[PDB]
Amino acid sequence: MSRLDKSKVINSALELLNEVGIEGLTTRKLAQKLGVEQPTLYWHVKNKRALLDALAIEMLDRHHTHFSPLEGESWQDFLRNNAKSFRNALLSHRDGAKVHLGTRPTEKQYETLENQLAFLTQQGFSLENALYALSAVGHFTLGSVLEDQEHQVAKEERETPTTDSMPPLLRQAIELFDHQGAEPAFLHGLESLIRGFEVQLTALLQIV
Amino acid sequence: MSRLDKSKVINSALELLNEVGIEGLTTRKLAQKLGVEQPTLYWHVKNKRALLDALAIEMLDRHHTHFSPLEGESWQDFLRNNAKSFRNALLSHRDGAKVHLGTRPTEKQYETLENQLAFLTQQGFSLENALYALSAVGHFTLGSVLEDQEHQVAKEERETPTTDSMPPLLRQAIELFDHQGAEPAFLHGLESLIRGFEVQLTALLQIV
Amino acid sequence: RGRWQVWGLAKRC
Amino acid sequence: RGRWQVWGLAKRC
Repeated sequence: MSRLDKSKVINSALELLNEVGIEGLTTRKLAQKLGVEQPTLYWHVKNKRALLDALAIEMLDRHHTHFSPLEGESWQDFLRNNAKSFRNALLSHRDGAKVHLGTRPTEKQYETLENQLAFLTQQGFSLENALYALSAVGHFTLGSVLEDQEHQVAKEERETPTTDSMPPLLRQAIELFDHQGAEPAFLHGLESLIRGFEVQLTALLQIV
Repeated sequence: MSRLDKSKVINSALELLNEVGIEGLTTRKLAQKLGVEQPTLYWHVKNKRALLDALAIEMLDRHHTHFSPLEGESWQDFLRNNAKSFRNALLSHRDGAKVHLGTRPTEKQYETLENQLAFLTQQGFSLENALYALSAVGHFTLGSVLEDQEHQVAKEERETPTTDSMPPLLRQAIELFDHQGAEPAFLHGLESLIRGFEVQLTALLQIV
Repeated sequence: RGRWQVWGLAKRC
Repeated sequence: RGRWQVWGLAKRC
């Protein structure tokens, strides 16, 4: 209970998560890793679900640090930096995005939602459009990360066809994604969404 | 083996999937539902993983019917209709999107990828931008559906705070999403992405 | 219905 | 690395 300080159980869980993925993670494997009996760990942590909720929240604490607008930030810059920040959280551990999936939102998060809307609307968005914008940026980001993370968890047993059986376009696509990874695609898409809203908001009174 | 025709095992699995979700789905529960011994079912279906691959593909066969460009369709219309179609597939069964997650792509799908690129590039996209566009529309769509589907699988035990403890913006947001559901947000975001690429492609030789 | 959408959004903050 | 991205994209067809 130094061994079982909340912050040490959290760190152990994170390291386990990286070792075995969300699949493998069990309260049992945590008990062995910490070197304690299962009922001792059960006093602190009821089940796999309660443990994930804590992992989800921790990841967001450490890394999702741009969750509100900086003093006189434009809404475009805010949306962009908030999406990047949320993404750094999801990526910070193996299966980050699945861990995040289905965990309840905390009270401070609701409050943050509220401010995020106050801000956007004070920049001239209708409430409808503010919600559509935060929603789209979030889906896009979440979707980016599940795919990227599904890769190296499917990397183990399955494999791709060899690079040289491919039709020639697909073959240049491999070269290209080899060189850049996935960050540039994410950034490009983020930037297209934000541009598309910009054309949206410039609509204001009429047709586009 | 009328009871165990491939198409009857598939339909049974789909119905089971709706009853218990991806979590609950086991080859064992399938054996009981079909009324056969587990080793008889095991002759046809090796494991949970092989079964999901078949469910993923079936869903896409039945519903993802707009996977290539219609005779003289514009690329905007194509992107839009393809995203909608992929989405109808994911939504067609409980946990559709998770089922889809990690399943290998079939040979015809690679071939379809290739045509989709041939088309976009023949409409004046660079190969880089064609890939960024298909990628963003896909992430966004996948992300939309996991969230929408996570809801009614978390609906069971957990509940939201009551509508009347909310700050007033959040409270109008509830009204609004009550009335429209989630389709309109998806359509709006799809349409913003596509607009954002449009500003992209109009760049062509210069700065935007 | 509406309560769950706002739940989704609040989750990303 | 590249092989997996195209795998992702092909999956959605």
